[PDB]
Amino acid sequence: AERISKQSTPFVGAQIFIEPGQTQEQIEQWFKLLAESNMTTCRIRMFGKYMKTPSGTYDFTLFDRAFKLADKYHIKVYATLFPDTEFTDVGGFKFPHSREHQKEVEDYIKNVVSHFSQYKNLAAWVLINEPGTPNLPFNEPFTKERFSDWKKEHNFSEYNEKGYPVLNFEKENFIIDYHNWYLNWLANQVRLYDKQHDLHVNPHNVFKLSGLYDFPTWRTFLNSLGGSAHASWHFGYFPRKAYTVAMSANAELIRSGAGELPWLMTELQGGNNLYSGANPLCPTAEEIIQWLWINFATEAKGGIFWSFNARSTAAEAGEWAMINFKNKSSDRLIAAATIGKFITENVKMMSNIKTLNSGISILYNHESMWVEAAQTKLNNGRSIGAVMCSPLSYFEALSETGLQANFKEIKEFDFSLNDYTDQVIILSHQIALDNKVIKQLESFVEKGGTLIADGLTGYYDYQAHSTVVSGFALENLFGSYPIEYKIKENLFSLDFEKDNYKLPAHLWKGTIETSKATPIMDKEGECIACINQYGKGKVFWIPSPIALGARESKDFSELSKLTVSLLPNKILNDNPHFDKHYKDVMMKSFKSNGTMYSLIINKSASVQTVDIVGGKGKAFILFANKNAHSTANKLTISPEETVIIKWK
Amino acid sequence: EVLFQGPAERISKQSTPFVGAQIFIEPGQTQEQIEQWFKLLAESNMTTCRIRMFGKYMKTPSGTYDFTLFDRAFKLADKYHIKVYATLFPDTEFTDVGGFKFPHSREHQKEVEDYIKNVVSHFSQYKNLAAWVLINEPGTPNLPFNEPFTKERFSDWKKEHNFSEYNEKGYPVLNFEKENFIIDYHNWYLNWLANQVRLYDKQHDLHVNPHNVFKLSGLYDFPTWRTFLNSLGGSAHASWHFGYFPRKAYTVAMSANAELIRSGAGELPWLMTELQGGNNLYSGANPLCPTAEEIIQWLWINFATEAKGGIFWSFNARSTAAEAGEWAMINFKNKSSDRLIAAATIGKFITENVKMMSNIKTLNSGISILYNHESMWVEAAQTRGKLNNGRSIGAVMCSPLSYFEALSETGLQANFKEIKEFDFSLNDYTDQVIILSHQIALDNKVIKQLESFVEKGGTLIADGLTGYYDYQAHSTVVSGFALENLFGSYPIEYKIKENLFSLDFEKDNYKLPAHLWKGTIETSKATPIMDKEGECIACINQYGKGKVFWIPSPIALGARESKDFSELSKLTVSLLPNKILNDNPHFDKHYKDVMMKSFKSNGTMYSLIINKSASVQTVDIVGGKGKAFILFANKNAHSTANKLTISPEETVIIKWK
Amino acid sequence: ERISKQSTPFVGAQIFIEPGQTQEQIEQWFKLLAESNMTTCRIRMFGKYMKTPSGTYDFTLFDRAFKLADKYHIKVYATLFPDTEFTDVGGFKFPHSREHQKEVEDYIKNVVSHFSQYKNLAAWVLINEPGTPNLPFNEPFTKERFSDWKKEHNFSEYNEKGYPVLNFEKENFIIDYHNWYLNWLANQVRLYDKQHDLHVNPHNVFKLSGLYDFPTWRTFLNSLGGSAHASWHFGYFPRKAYTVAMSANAELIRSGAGELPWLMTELQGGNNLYSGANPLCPTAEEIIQWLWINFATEAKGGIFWSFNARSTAAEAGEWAMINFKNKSSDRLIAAATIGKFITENVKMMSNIKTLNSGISILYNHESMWVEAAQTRGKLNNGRSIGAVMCSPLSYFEALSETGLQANFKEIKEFDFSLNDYTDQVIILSHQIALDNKVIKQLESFVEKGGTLIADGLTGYYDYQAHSTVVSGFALENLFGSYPIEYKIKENLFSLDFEKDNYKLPAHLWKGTIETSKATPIMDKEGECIACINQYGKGKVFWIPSPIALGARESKDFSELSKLTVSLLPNKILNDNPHFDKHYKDVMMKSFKSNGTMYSLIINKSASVQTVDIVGGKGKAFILFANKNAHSTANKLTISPEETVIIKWK
Ligand SMILES: *[C@H]1O[C@H](CO)[C@@H](O)[C@H](O)[C@@H]1F
Ligand SMILES: *[C@H]1O[C@H](CO)[C@@H](O)[C@H](O)[C@@H]1F
Ligand SMILES: *[C@H]1O[C@H](CO)[C@@H](O)[C@H](O)[C@@H]1F
Ligand SMILES: [Cl-]
Ligand SMILES: [Cl-]
Ligand SMILES: [Cl-]
Repeated sequence: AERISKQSTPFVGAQIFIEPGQTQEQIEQWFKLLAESNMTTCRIRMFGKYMKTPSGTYDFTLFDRAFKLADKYHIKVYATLFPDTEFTDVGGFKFPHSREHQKEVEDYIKNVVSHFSQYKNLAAWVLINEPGTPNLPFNEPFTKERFSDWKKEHNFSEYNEKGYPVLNFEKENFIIDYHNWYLNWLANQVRLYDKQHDLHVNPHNVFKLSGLYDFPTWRTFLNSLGGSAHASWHFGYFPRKAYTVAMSANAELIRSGAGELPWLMTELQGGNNLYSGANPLCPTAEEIIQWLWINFATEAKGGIFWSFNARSTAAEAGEWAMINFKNKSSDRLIAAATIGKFITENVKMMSNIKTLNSGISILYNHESMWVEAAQTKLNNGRSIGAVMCSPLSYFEALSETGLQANFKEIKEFDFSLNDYTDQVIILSHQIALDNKVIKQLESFVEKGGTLIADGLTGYYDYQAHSTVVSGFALENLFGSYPIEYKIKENLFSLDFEKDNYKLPAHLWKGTIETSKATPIMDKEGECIACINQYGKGKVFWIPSPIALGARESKDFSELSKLTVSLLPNKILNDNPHFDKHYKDVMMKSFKSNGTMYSLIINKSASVQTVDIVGGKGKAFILFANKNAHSTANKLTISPEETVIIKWK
Repeated sequence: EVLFQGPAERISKQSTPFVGAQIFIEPGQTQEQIEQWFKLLAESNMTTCRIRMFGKYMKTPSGTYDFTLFDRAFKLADKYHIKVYATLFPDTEFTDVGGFKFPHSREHQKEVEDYIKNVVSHFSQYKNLAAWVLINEPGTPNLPFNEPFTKERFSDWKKEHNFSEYNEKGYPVLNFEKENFIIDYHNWYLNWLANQVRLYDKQHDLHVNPHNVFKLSGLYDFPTWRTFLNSLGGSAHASWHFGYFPRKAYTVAMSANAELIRSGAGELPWLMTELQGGNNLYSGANPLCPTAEEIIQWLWINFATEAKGGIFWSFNARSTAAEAGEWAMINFKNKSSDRLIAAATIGKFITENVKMMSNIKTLNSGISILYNHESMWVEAAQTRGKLNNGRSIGAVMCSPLSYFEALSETGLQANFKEIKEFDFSLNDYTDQVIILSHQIALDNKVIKQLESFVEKGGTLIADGLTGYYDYQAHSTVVSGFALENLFGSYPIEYKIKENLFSLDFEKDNYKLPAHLWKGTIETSKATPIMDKEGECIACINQYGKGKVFWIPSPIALGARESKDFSELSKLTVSLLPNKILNDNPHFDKHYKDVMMKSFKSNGTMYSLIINKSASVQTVDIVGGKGKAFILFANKNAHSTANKLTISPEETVIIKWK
Repeated sequence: ERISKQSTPFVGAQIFIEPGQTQEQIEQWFKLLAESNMTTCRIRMFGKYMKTPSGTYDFTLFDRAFKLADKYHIKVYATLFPDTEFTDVGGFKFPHSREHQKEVEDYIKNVVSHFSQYKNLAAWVLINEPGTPNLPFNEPFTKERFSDWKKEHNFSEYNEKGYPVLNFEKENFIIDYHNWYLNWLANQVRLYDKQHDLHVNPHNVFKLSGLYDFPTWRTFLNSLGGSAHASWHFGYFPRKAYTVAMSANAELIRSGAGELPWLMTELQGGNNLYSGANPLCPTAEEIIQWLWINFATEAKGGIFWSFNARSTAAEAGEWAMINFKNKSSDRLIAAATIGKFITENVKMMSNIKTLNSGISILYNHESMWVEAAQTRGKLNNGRSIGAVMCSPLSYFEALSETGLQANFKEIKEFDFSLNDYTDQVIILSHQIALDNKVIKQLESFVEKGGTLIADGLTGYYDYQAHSTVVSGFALENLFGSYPIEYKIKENLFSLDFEKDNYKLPAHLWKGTIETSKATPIMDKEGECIACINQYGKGKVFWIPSPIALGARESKDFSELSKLTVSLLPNKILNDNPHFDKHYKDVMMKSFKSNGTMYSLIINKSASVQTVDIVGGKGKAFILFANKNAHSTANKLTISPEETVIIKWK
């Protein structure tokens, strides 16, 4: 069996939804049209409920029929392990209920994997669909016992080294280790019966659930990392006109989690919300093309849509499907097919995509989210999600300048190199940093790194103890000390001395006293920011939330201008970007075998002319779904259009 | 039925209608206050009261019953020739405003048995007793599945009912065990109360007042209730039950609430047991003090819809805690508010026109707006309990209510019926119309009935997600569309849009407001209708002698969300059989915030007209026969030919000569 | 020294002591506190930070703080605060169990025996922020105490006349349980220390006043405290009226205190980051406003929470008057100007007495209890919890914008036993519950010359939620009239009087009446909406529409001000300094010290205002002004956010 690699040819595919009641004729209609739509791959939920007989023995007939029809039309299968559960459980249970239930799951895996491993068209086991839940069942006897056990193996003091009170976040650290444990245990159960096939898993709702996910530990037992990125469930932090930015960030976040492993998007929205979804929609054809290009330009090795055909009963009946109710192509499948086709006509290019790293990394950490949950309310600086919305705003501001940026958990960043010249780290409202990471940040800047920090970055440590109160742990690196935070309106202006910038800011104004660092003053004569030279590199610190400020004002233009002014000149010379900020336009570049490309998407209401500067060579338009044209390096791109430029 | 009836009134479809009010009896009241109430009730041309027979105010420490407090009230009613609707109301907490809806326990069921034995044995002996109300406001949004009696009755119910997790074809299903149990449990307890009363009194009418009917209709099997009731009641409180409407459309609300009870009643007569008589202070969801104009509107709408009475809550007020000095028609000196003076003008009109008011029959246009329990049950499962709109609880009722409103503003009667209350057994349905507006659940059995109805000449109008699911929440739209035969077409996609969008038709530049979802179809036998974008959005199928119009976008919820039913009125009129518009009086065109409904009495035709607009309106009435003569008008309306000039808030009855 | 109504007032602040802090940091705090003209601190005596594994007490951490306070001549309010979870910010309000009650006995014995020995100890705070909306009826100690309470109290389900009743067992138990536990704490302290003042700080008083029997508390306290935090307690007001809020909060505690002196134990000293319901950072201008409003209302001190901040979790680096380098914020520099003014005017500031206009705005527990039962717990407005307090607070605001003092009292804190009430005024604004006993006291008050103003649903119910309006109006005698109807209307409507003199905003309900002895007042629509009754030497004005809630909802108190002034005895307007007319967002309140009269004026508007002060005697001289106010004759020109003290010569 073919193992996936960073050189595999990317695929477009879709969920094939198998339940009892379906006829051989309907199932074949689906696989035939899937193959005709230039799709290579399906995913199939291996429902234990539809394989278990009254007596307890397994009947594989319903799924044999589907696997055999996939094989006939040369379609390879991602098979999701999905034990018996309530019919009304849409997404599946995330952990065993009990020791008795764990044994039902052991028996389920033995039966399913032993049988279905024999099909030559099996491409992967999905160990579990959508691992992680906001609310873990601490009520249930299995989780209660595993948390009790976990606490006895971990010693915690109620005070720190200096004698101050601390929080230890026993619950949050247990939850990380419990996810690590059960996914590793599922991988091991599969490996008892099949060592030949790729192990995959699709983390979801990542801008809220990232605090459950230790992606570096997962790399030890996975072959590839998946994701669900549903416009209707996961992008609540954005308007629809910025789902481009949402999909870009979601992709960057999984890519970072994947590390040395290849990644793909296991779940994209293929169809209409009727009664389902939190932010319901029907993706436009234009949106299908945007989502596929953003994923592939971000190194994705596939895009699987949920779903090809629809469920028939209760939750989500006749929703999410790419085919209409006569089993023919919606404009969404016609659009997905144009991308399948582009791939088979440009195999060498699409098989070898590497993101063009600007060298900008936007870092988030679990501990900032844990501390925020303890200090806060659901809306905003004083609510759950500011610690993610803040980095997402820098991310958006850089997208509207046409620059790539990574989006990583801080443990996924490599702090071991000897040189970080022309590398940039943005810590936007990462309210919790400990001594160990401050040393890594000290090392990074010393060796040439640029560090940009805003909002309440470093206010607390990993124990929710504030060094701002006891003795500021970042005084050395920042070359300055915080004085006050004063709360203001939801939205206020930081007006810099000599009219250099008027910056939107959210909720709190910070004042500092500089020691080694160069002060920056506002028109009111207060010190609001500084630049510290620290070894070969530099630090820009502005302890007002200017990122949440741009988000709340719905204008990222001033955050874009400031951030560009702080970037090493090498980033702007070597990477294609926009001559200035463009509201609701995105660009992201990539390489394949030494050739550079640029993805451009216009999400504005009007035709835009973007001046692309930096990079090398003449823009040739390789892909454009609404007849964009270029004069020199000025691209004229229509609303909702996706453009790939090949630089010659 | 006549030896068993003896001297007691059997109410009938020929009974003389009454106006009446709740007389609120609690300890502390004096003989002088109680008499003041009954005296003024009689002087206000009211013939009837209702009295909550509080077990709490009759039970003694020892357990024996003391009837003194209620004897005093019944005797004073009899003195002023006032007949009593007596509500069975066992002992409960003082703070329990509406009363418990089911027994708590087997022990509690026996307290209720003993309560009924004592109260009915005693009070059946008064000659002025007109009716037993078996229970006040049967049904609750939230049933007590916690309590041991309900838990045991649901357990028992499930053991007597076998359900498969799959249908005939092999597909997964929901069975709605909870919802079907709740129907059968209401049927059971009301029937059991009726049987307890019948052990001791076979002479008097059994009555019950279902409430909040636009939300609670999925608890109510009215056809089964007919087996043990003599009349069907209702509560229709402007402050509790009309949340789906603004105040200026409480006319439409009261009209639909009346049509809904009338349909439930079938061969039984009905009356409105509970109307709002007075002011909300701290109580009510949408608080108000009814205007005099509103009291007259509500009474005429009910009588014109075959009601045999209107009982106001309340004549006098409660004195302590919940609703103290609220709801009363008398002021705090025990004299007439403008609300009682208004109610009295209607009592008087009745006693001066007895033959006419005793024989009212609604003039059926032949238009029937049908709802079903199962559409409400499936909606509750799909929306998972959101509360605002297509994607929330109540779209399945608001959609039919929009058609109903649009027909009211055209001056046409329409029935409002649960699908099981419609008669599908006739051989001819020429010039009959069925509207299925967003009835999202239809099974095979009912599709056959609809096929039969259209075949034999019926017109079927369907919009929104009608027929998307079956009674098991399985969607035939996905597996094989069960309505393909009747509609002569198949659905293609639903695409969600804004809260409010426009359906722009290919021809005549013509525009429908629509809510939430755009539906597209492929026609086989039916004639397609296309939009400007070249997609098929509606069709007309000729099926036997009758026709089907299908438009799977919600155009009814579309009119409701846009607060304009003018285009829904014009479209619906254009689909109607010509016979309906020739034989029934209606408006020459749509009139915003005006309502008309016609009725007959012994071969003479009448029309009720109410202006809820801000300005004097001149309505041209066409259809029917003869000269409009103004029989009733509370603000000096005049008519030149068939053009009525009617003032804001005015109620007019026209007699056709 | 024991506190008295002649004690010199102090400015002070919480000193927050927890493990981890160094001797050098603690000293920096006390040194700067002394340099900021502050004489006093409060210290939470955390049981958690004194208990050893073995169970014995180690006093080291607090010895260090007490000794450093003594070095800088700073006296200590010591809050009893037994062992509790680190995450419990405000502390438990009652013992969890009989076993827990014994841990608290042992805690008090150890802490009081030890710390009573320091010469700089000024007071024991028996418990921080007594009172909780929701009591732990779950927990075995409270369950047993409520069971016991019910067995000692017999209630009938009916009244004397035979009518059903509510008895409010829960609400009356809660009063008696607060009385009991605070008295029990006072007695435990007195086993070991009879030499030091006992203090307690009630909080969120506009919501929690129904938990507080202040007259009973006087029996065992030496002084009454209060928390009045802008970020937690002033939800019924916008920020531009926190002046009015602090004024009413002060009047409410002063009234509770009676013959006892009072002080504000907890004021907001600093910034909300993640904490607070209505978050802010007090301006320097706001610090000065709050201190002057409290002292002008007889406060003997203002203690800010906090001098220095907590370091971990809840409120870490929040609330502090010092910045993160341990130097003065503009808030501490402002507080210091007031400490300094005191030490330079000791005779004046030591003897402040409020100048009683004679206007008393009365609220009662029972109106709040009945409202909670009738609204069934809606939270927005006449049909929601808080109307019974918002209504009196609106009269209070309207009188503030006229420059008149008013008392704000629970009805049991008003003295009904005098023989003369000439030129005294009582306002009952939407006090929906009055019993026969209090109606007799009101009858007596008016007979003997009192003016009674009543609006909204005053007297609609009795203390058992029985409505005499329905059964036989208990206020017919005093009002000389009977209610006819209440009709619900819009949120906001206009009562337009027959005479073209008053158009009054009104909320929710229109009341109509029939007059017998009283003189009717008609509206343009011909309905009787109000009356004046002459009753003995005094008068009653009744208008049963809510005109106070009406002003609040319309954000205009100008018409309520003009009407109320027109009803006042001439003597109040001649003897008390007030404004020539209503001024939106300006407040004045006068006070005396040893026969000299003063006036506090605060401008909360966006612009310079010129207020004509009339009434009183003599020449306005500016004694205090933080933004160069001037007066020409009796016309004060006062800048936005400015606080002015006038000395009348
Ligand atoms: C991902 O999301 C889709 C859309 O709700 C689900 O149907 C699948 O179960 C999976 F959970
Ligand atoms: C109908 O509604 C009235 C008015 O609220 C209630 O008071 C009665 O109990 C009856 F339920
Ligand atoms: C008064 O207020 C402060 C601020 O929230 C609290 O920290 C203290 O515990 C006291 F409750
Ligand atoms: Cl799956
Ligand atoms: Cl009743
Ligand atoms: Cl304290």
